Amino acid sequence: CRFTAEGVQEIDYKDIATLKNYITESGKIVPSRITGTRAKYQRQLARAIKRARYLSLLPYTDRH
Amino acid sequence: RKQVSDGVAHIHASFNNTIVTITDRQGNALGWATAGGSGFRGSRKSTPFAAQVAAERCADAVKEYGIKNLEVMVKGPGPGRESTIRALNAAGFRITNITDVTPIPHXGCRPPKKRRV
Amino acid sequence: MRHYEIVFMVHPDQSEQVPGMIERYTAAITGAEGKIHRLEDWGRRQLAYPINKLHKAHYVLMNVEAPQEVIDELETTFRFNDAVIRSMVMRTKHAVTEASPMV
Amino acid sequence: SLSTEATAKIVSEFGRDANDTGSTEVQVALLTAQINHLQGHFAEHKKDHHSRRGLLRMVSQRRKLLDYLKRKDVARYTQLIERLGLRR
Amino acid sequence: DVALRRFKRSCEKAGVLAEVRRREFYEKPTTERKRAKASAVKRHAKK
RNA sequence: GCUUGAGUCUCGUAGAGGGGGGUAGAAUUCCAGGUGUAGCGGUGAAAUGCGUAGAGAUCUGGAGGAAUACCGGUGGCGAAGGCGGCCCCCUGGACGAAGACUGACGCUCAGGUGCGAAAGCGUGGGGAGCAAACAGGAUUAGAUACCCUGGUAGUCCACGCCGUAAACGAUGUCGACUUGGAGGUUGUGCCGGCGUGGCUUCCGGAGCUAACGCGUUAAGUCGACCGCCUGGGGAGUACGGCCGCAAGGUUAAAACUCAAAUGAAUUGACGGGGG
Ligand SMILES: CN[C@@H]1[C@@H](O[C@H]2O[C@H](CO)[C@@H](N)[C@H](O)[C@H]2O)O[C@H]2C[C@@H](N)[C@@H](O[C@H]3[C@H](O)[C@@H](O)[C@H](N)C[C@@H]3N)O[C@@H]2[C@@H]1O
Ligand SMILES: [K+]
Ligand SMILES: [K+]
Ligand SMILES: [K+]
Ligand SMILES: [K+]
Ligand SMILES: [K+]
Ligand SMILES: [K+]
Ligand SMILES: [K+]
Ligand SMILES: [Mg+2]
Ligand SMILES: [Mg+2]
Ligand SMILES: [Mg+2]
Ligand SMILES: [Mg+2]
Ligand SMILES: [Mg+2]
Ligand SMILES: [Mg+2]
Ligand SMILES: [Mg+2]
Ligand SMILES: [Mg+2]
Ligand SMILES: [Mg+2]
Ligand SMILES: [Mg+2]
Ligand SMILES: [Mg+2]
Ligand SMILES: [Mg+2]
Ligand SMILES: [Mg+2]
Ligand SMILES: [Mg+2]
Ligand SMILES: [Mg+2]
Ligand SMILES: [Mg+2]
Repeated sequence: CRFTAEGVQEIDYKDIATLKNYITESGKIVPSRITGTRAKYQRQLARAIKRARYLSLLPYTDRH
Repeated sequence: RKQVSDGVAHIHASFNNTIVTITDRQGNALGWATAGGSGFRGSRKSTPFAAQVAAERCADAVKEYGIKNLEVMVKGPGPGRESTIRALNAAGFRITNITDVTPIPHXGCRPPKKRRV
Repeated sequence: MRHYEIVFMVHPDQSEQVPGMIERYTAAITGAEGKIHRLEDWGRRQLAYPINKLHKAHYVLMNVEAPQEVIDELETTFRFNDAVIRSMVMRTKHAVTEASPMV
Repeated sequence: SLSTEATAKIVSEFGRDANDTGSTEVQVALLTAQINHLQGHFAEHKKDHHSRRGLLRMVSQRRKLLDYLKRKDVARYTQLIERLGLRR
Repeated sequence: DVALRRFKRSCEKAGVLAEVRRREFYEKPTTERKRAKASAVKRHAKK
């Protein structure tokens, strides 16, 4: 888990370059079992991505 | 009648049938064929072969328009997903891009009840 | 007084009204004994998907400390301002003063 | 819940000190403060049953503390219920 | 054929046809939880 | 009196806990328009159905309801029922660290009271999708079914009612004690290790168990209090009472009848179970 390894407090919805690593080409949130993210950070990540999607900083889907 | 050069093949690959519609990139249809209208009913209609023949008959329908480039939009779970694209390449269209456009609800509506066969 | 992070997205046509919007909104905050801990005009960005046919919008980020009342009032301002296509108000635990990942 | 400042005010009024947070009088005053505060919440939110279960625990705890205080020291009980405006 | 094999693999990656098959019919929540528990116990028996 | 049970305070942590309000994107349906032309749809196969009055397909715009893909997990939270996009507002509980404080304030609980899935009921809304009833098409010896095409209540919202479920861990609550191993989740101390809490899984020892199994989350060893059982059927029925708008719920017999009914496990045989 990158986030534990950097002592990250909360994942930022604004940090798009980070968040892009945890979404697929389709825009789907990648499972923690693939990425090795800790459960606590996977939940923060999911929330951050959902916030970023609302603000149209990330796509919901590859075919908008 | 008029020329286009670059259109879009829409493959509606259902479990029961394959509809192939070639449009321009504005989505205006030029021609179409179906496995069901290609001499296949029942079991045979829902096969990759019947979908291939539909792809060929659709290519015949759009030959007047003189299309060379197709973007392929594949929609649905059916047998005619792959066979239709191979047949379009074999008809001498250049396949520029293959997108899956299968509609997925992000939840959406309650589906029909399970069949007790 | 609570800490809030406000992002609002302005219609790209009204990009020239954004300096005016910022000074109006920040005055409404500081008028009621609030504090602007951070303001960042990100400018016009490509939207990840279309909103009301717009493929771009002008983003502003504000981290504010304010009474709940004026933030409720600023939310009503966003709703009725036709230029503001989308907004998000979020509570933060503490004041955020540092540069965003955008800058 | 009760704010840090509201809590500390009640501890001052009802304790023998700022440290005297454990006193039955303080506990009853703190529970009374929040019971009274939550009446406004449940006026608006009549179907917040989950929160109301927490309110009814506050009510039950206060009753048990008052009954303790009554049997230990009736005069302290009498003073307390007067200050807080409780029936019993 | 490279680009078609690439499209095929991209669809398997995204799990499109698994998603369509799942959504063809309604699964009661009881049935969903029952199969989730079955998948958990199977994955554990793998270990 | 005491502080060890039980509470209070201080700082912090995780969480689909609850109530209210807002909003987003995907999709279905519908409406309108463009392109286009003979099919579509459906099945085991069909047919009903839809389509030249132009469907289906495809594109554009619009309307509306409902649900929130991925994340997602023997993951989390909640007394249980249950709770899942995002945002705000109001709000309940749990847990940890270190310390202070109260001083047995506790445990259990008949009656009582509250909460209580789904269906159902009342009034007023809403209605996309789904779908009891219903209709038609099949299938069949028949087919009041399974399958298909439709489709109303209902599912959704507000408020009120109902009070039941295999409401299950088929395991009442509280406390104490009794070898281990491997995980998950969530705190925390110290220096990637080493500890120490909460919650939660799998396996297993003693012990227990009819056996199956349970096994520090006990079905072990004990204590407190409550609930409940006393052969099968008749019957959770009748009658009466209470409750309910009703549907019904709840409390709850008897005659009569049988010599069984039952649990677990064993050997076969059998399966339109598997290999
Ligand atoms: C470890 N606790 C478990 C319990 O969990 C339940 O109670 C706990 C509280 O004590 C809860 N925390 C938990 O959420 C809840 O599920 O459920 C019981 C159910 C019971 N039929 C048996 O299962 C066995 C099966 O009967 C058997 O067929 C299977 N092979 C193995 C199972 N263990 O033993 C388990 C076991 O005792
Ligand atoms: K607006
Ligand atoms: K009692
Ligand atoms: K209906
Ligand atoms: K045995
Ligand atoms: K007890
Ligand atoms: K009891
Ligand atoms: K008898
Ligand atoms: Mg169907
Ligand atoms: Mg909370
Ligand atoms: Mg729990
Ligand atoms: Mg009772
Ligand atoms: Mg209901
Ligand atoms: Mg109704
Ligand atoms: Mg239907
Ligand atoms: Mg039907
Ligand atoms: Mg019962
Ligand atoms: Mg249940
Ligand atoms: Mg269960
Ligand atoms: Mg029971
Ligand atoms: Mg065991
Ligand atoms: Mg036993
Ligand atoms: Mg009865
Ligand atoms: Mg009766």
